[PDB]
Amino acid sequence: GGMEANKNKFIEDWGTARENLEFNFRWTRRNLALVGIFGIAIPVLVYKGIVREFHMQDEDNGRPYRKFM
Amino acid sequence: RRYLEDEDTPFMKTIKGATTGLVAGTIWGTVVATWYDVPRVERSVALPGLIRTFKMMGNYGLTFAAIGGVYIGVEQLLQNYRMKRDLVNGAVGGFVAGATILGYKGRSIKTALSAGSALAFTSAYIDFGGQTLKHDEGKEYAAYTTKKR
Amino acid sequence: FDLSGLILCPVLGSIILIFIPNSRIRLIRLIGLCASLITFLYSLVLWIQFDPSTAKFQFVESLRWLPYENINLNLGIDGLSFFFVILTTFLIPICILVGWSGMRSYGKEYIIAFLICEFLMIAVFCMLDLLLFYVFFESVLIPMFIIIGVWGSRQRKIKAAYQFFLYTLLGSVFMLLAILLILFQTGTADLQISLTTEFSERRQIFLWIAFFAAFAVKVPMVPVHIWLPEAHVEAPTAGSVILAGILSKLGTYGFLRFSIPMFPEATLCFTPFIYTLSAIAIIYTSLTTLRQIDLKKIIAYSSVAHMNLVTIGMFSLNIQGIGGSILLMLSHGLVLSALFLCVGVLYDRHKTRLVRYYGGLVSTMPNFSTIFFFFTLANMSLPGTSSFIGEFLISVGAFQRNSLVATLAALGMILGAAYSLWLYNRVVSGNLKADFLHKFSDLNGREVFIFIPFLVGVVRMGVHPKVFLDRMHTYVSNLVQHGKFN
Amino acid sequence: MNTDITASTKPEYPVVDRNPPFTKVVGNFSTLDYLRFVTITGVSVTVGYLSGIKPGIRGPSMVTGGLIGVMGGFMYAYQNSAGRLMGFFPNDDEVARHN
Amino acid sequence: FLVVYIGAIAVLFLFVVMMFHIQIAEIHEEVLRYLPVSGIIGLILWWEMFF
Amino acid sequence: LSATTIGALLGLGTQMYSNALRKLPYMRHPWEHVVGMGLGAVFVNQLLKWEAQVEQDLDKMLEKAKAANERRYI
Amino acid sequence: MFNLFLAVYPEIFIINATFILLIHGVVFSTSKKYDYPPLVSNVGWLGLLSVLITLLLLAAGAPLLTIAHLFRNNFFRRDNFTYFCQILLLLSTAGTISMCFDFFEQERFDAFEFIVLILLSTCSMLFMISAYDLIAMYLAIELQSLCFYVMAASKRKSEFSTEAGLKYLILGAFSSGILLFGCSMIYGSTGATHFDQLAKILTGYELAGARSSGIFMGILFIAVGSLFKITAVPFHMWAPDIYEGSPTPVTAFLSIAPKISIFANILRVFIYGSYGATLQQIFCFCSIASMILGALAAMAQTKVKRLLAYSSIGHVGYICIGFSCGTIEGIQSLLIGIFIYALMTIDAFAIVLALRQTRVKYIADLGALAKTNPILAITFSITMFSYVGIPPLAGFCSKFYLFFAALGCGAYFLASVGVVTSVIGCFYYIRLVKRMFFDTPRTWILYEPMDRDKSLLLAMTSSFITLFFLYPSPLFSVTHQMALSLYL
Amino acid sequence: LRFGYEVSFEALDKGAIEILGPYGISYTFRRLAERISQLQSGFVYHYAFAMLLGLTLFVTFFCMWDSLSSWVDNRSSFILIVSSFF
Amino acid sequence: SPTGLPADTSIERYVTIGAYSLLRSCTIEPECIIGQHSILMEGSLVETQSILEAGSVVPPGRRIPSGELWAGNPARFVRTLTHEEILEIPKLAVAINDLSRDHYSEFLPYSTVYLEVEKFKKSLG
Amino acid sequence: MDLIKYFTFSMIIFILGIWGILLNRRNILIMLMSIELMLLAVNSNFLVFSVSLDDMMGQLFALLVLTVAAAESAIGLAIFVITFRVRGTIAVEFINSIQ
Amino acid sequence: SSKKVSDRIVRLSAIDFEGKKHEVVGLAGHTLLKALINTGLIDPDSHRLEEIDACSAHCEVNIAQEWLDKLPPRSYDEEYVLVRNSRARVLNKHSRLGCQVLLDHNLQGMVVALPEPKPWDT
Ligand SMILES: [Fe+3]
Repeated sequence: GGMEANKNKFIEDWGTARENLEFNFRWTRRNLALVGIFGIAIPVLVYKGIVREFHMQDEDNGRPYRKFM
Repeated sequence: RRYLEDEDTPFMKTIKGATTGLVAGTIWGTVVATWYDVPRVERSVALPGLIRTFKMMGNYGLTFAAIGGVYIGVEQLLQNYRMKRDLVNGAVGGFVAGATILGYKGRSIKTALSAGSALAFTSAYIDFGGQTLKHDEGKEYAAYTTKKR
Repeated sequence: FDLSGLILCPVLGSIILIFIPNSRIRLIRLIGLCASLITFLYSLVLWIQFDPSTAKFQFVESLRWLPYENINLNLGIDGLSFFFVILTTFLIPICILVGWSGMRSYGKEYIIAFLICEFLMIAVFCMLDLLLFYVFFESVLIPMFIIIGVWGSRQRKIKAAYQFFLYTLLGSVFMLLAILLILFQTGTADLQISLTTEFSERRQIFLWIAFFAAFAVKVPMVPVHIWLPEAHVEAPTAGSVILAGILSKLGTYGFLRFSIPMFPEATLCFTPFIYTLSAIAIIYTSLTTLRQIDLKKIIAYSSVAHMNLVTIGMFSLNIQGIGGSILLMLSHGLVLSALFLCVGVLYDRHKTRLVRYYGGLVSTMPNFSTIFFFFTLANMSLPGTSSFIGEFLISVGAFQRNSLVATLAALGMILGAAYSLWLYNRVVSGNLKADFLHKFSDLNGREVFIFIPFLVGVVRMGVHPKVFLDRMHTYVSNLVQHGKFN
Repeated sequence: MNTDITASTKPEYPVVDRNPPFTKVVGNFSTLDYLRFVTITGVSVTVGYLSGIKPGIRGPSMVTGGLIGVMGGFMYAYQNSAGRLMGFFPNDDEVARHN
Repeated sequence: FLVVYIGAIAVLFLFVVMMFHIQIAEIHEEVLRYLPVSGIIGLILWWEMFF
Repeated sequence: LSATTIGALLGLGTQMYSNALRKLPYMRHPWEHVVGMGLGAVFVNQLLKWEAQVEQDLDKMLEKAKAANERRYI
Repeated sequence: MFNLFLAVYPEIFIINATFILLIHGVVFSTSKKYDYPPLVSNVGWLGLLSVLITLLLLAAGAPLLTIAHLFRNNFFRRDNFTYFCQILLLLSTAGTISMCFDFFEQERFDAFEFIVLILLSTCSMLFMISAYDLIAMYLAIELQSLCFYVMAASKRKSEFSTEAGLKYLILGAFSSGILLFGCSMIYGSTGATHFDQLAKILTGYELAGARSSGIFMGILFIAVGSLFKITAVPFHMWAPDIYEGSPTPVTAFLSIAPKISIFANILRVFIYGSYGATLQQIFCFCSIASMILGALAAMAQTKVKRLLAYSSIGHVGYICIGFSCGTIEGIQSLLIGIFIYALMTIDAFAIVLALRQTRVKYIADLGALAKTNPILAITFSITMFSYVGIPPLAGFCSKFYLFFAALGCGAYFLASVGVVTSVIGCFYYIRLVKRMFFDTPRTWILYEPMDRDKSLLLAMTSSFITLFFLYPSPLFSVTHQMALSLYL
Repeated sequence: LRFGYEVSFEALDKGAIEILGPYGISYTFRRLAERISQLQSGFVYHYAFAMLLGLTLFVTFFCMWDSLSSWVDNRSSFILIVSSFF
Repeated sequence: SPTGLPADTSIERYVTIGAYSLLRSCTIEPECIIGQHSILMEGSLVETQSILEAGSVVPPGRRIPSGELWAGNPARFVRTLTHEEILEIPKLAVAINDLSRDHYSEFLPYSTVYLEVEKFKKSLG
Repeated sequence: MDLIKYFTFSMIIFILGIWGILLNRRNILIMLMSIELMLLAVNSNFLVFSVSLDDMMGQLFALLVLTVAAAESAIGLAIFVITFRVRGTIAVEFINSIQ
Repeated sequence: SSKKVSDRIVRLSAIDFEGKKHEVVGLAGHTLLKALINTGLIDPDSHRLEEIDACSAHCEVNIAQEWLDKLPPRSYDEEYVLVRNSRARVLNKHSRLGCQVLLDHNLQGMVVALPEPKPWDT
């Protein structure tokens, strides 16, 4: 039956603006800082911590530290 | 192998790179000037067309020579500083040439980052291999010489 | 009762539908559904005759594809691919049952495309040849792209199909380079010889890098997950069901089968890399699922997070970790299919996806509310559910291997209990918005029946996962024991 | 002018004669070669008739097809007979006749 | 060469050229601009002849 | 499946594909379908026989290449 | 018929049939007794019959083509490689003739001289494939070149046809001059024209050195001429313009038939005679350029004929990677790729001629084809995916075997560039498939049904393409045998 | 909650990843394809010029390759090509 | 036509036209529904996605706006069309298309009446 | 010395045809003329090489190249005539409809 | 509120290449290309799909500067098509594609010019 939602123009515009955020990127200072912190620095720190955990396991086992990329 | 071939002291390397970049830029500028048509009002006259061609030759030669010289110089200085040659030794030199020379031409940081990344990837891509089209040496490709075993 | 027969069952129905006029929509629907159900029963009969003791591939069948160059077609199963075969064969009839009401507009091409996709899936999962496995791996690209483009809701389906095709093509092409290099090195593409042959450490690293790129295109990782939410949003509900419970599982299957045992040293070298990628993807994708406005996007990002949990559970090279990875693969296929079915039901009733319009569906759709609550619980991995079984086994393996990555993965529990609850409350709990939506209808008989097998499967695999676990311990043990000889 | 009849590939069957004359090859035509000639000529004539209906020249089209088919069928029959007589083909019957 | 090139092909070219009645400024271009590229290509070909 | 019946099925499918390609009914001119099945059967049989012959020729040429490379050694 | 001419029965029959067809067509088209009938259809049917008959002659007389080995050695040498190449060429010519029949009646193109030139050019390509000397090579190349000049400029009042004819004229004459200079340099610095003599003189000594600089230049110029003949990017600029301007049957014939003949000629002049790493390096650079610029330019095209031309350029680049490896597997891959590309091009141009009834020009014209002509939409999408290299279809077989030959080649750079280009150039095929299936244009271009001549050929080609992955052993074995028989 | 949209989605998923992914790739490939298509100017003189450059480059880089390799480097040549392509 | 537009009768795709429709110089845009006893005089156009019920007559030069339902012996607007009702026009068009396909299968390419006329000729002589 | 002078002259004629093609941008008949000059240089090279090498292949192939050049000149002037009649002018900017 | 078509009728004028004055009648919302095709001074088969991708400047019309101010300015795609598909690669600054000229009562009475027709067959 006639079950279609009563579409609101402003709600639809909000949805389209949300799904079209790729046009609004401008490499501003905030965007650059966020990319450099949460896109590079945090993954690098996580990788270093994981490698450190593996190397600590190697030291406790007495083996020779493993080789990672 | 390539290092063992010739001595090629770094200053001479840089001079040779700058000279060949200048030659290639001159050739490319001549090609571009002859490819692009003259305006309608300039069809009757020939001296303005020749002057425009010469200016394009000079511009392209100068920019290509600058790119080559900067790239080779940065690579040589990095090699001297690190006392060794690696993939990143010439990869950084390509980025500097694009960021400084091509970046100044575009008058924008984004072009410098874009052009520098493209040159750095190209320099590293060729240096990733042995700068050889074919990387297989065990294949014979031709049976000419007999062998005992 | 053979794998060749299993592969050929969709082909006969597909041909029959191709040679039937489009005006006989009732006959087309009935024949397609009958073929799908017959194939499902045939796969079940294959199940009641599976030996979980041996490590060799069970129903090996050889066909002469190329007499030279050793690229003969080998069809076989060992225990890991088997549940995926069953999952695809079960999920295909659900896709036909979904479009039952308006199938005349869809046409027979819809059922034909889904049957061809089923044929391709069974061919992929039943394969002991690397080159032919890649052939069907990239064959699955045609039907899904056509489905997304043709039966998409809006004009963004074109961009979604383009992104899907280009990403998968790039990955498959690099995999093809690696596979051809392996073929030239070994003299054959046979899986047994490829497993029993050595590779140089540099060669192992390069081949593993190519395979990882190819499979990480399929299983969404941090840089290459952005094509998946758009694909689910723009694909129809059945296409989303397939892409969520079938193709990503294909990718992780290919990765687990051809990367971990073939290149042990490379996997050990790159293990922290995938751990950090998976932890970052889980955290970031759960957090970006929290702030979403589209239902399809929410479940697609949940798919990304759970697939990254799967790939964080494989390199925990132990029985618990790998078994949990496989179990959560099956469970997430079922749960993603069910959640996308719920969202498709909502879209079919009310042609919108934004949760702003929805709210207070308890008063009008109580059966749908109960089903949605159960499947949000399954996505949340409540204890007593297959997703919980898989997630806890994965976390056990991750804690036995690397405590830091285990804790990072376990941080996903809090985030997955956040967006699931908050979405469920938005859509189902609250008061009706009569200005937006004022006509409602609860789940009908067809949809209720469609949801029945999902509930039964989830409950059976959660309460008593012994059958599924015991059907794969031998293969898991042999896979972990492949590299070593001690 | 010097002419050499030697072929690169050796015949796989006994050779009745390396360079049989044209009249001998024509006289070697068995019933199968005549069937070849007849079938080719008939195919050509039928094709010519069926294609010349639209232009309106049925007689001329059949005549042209007949010349083309006669040439092609005679060439094919001569080819088969010569290949048999030089041992390139399974010439059991004329090998027996020679023996 | 006389009979064919001088006779046949050259009377053909002459007939077609005169019958066209091509006017100036319809086929007209300054040659100074192409002098550098012509010189470079000719010098490359001459160097190859040298080698 | 036999080669003859595989070829018959292929020819029937090709004929019905051609019929459907011009918006004609699938089974228009059934005698053309019979001719198509016959042509497909003979095509598959001849293809298999010619494949066997060319495989024998390829084996012969591989043996020739092996002998030629064997003649390298002193 | 004296027994030496057993070696030339196919060519002699095709020449005599061409003469008979020309005489019949002229005498019954200049006839006032009738209404000056359009004899294009009758002459085309008779030419297709003649092509079939000479194909039968060449196929049945497999060992008889070798008769008078030393007598014909000056002009041409026939073996299994040339036998299979000529069989494929005759099949392609027959398909092109059959699929262009409906163009004649509907478009009123009623010049039987088109069919006469088809037959004469086919004989020229036969002579080229058999050719074993620097003179017969040039004669056959020039014969097909003049035939193709007349073919491209066939539509006299058409501005596009005249411009395409003039361009193809000038550029082909330039390439002929370059190839002639190369032949002259080789003759002057070698003393030899026969391929056997060139092989004997050249083997054992590399072409890159102080000695044999003239030989190197001659070989390079001949390679330049051959590369122009196959539309490599350094010399490709004619292919799109003439392919668009010339009538669609003419451009289909140009895209299908000359490729195999020129590539067999290249194999017999370069792989056998002047085999040396510098030629493979030249063709490696040409293949890189061909793939890269074909993909880049076809991404920006919006016309079906131009897109087909650039796809042909890219697939020639892939055939060039197969050549530039220059091994047994490399040559086998080259032959596999040529066969698959010829089949796919026949398929695509048959579909294009089917859509020519309503004068399809742009990619958008075939929009909403999934509704008006469903099975045609699926067929053309299958062809586009085959061009892409999707596994289940025939194009992927040639694709991965080319890449395998490149991996055993040692040319990792070449293989990586090829695969990146394969990913890049998928976009315009996908755009075509989108236009048929995904778009919902405001207005639709309804397409008239096909003719049976195109329909049967299209059905057979589509069945071969779709079901080739079930049985590629015959083609693989044949190409391997041809590559092995190139030398011994 | 802010990280879910301000960083993870807008700054990474719809930001750097997409700008350096499908969006920027699409724009760059569109402009590169347009520039390549500009080469086919429809001029017989342009086509003959392209043929002449092809022949001259082949001659210079193969026949004169001894002195050319003694002077220039492959890395430098390809870097100049890329810089010309911008 | 009275509207100076081209007067050829054009009926675009997905247009259902009832039993006793009297159409003259109409310009029916695609996806239209027209009931029986409907008359469309010269110069009339029914725009895309529109419905005219049974018995409606449009005067020459009168247009039926897109997305609307019209009725009455003089054409008059009744109510706007919801999207769900609009989407059903192609479904109706393809439904009568399927019924037409069902009707189509009963006719062989060539009639057998020539046998009857030959029998009549033989009976006469 | 004579061979050196003849080869130098032929190479200079080849380069001069190249220069004609290069300089004649808006002129097309002179481009065809430069192509014909290239053909003449090729013929002269073949003849002088035959004379120097005491081999008759150069003369044979020079005669064949003459025949081919004459035929291609006939065809080319046909194309020129039909083009000029179609567009009414020989200017290059009227022959740029395909791009 | 009779909802006739005379309100949607937009009447404009066109001078074709040889200078003959023509009267062109087209509906509002229907493009100038469609109006000219209906009038008969543009080949209907030359331009069928009213799309920028399918337009090869066969719908090009020169419009007066005092009329260019009444319709939206040329898009980048339109300018690119005009530049590429021209005798000389220049912009005429008075010509616009007939596909993108949406007729309306604001443009009613506009005078356009049809240049020399171009061939389109293959
Ligand atoms: Fe337009």
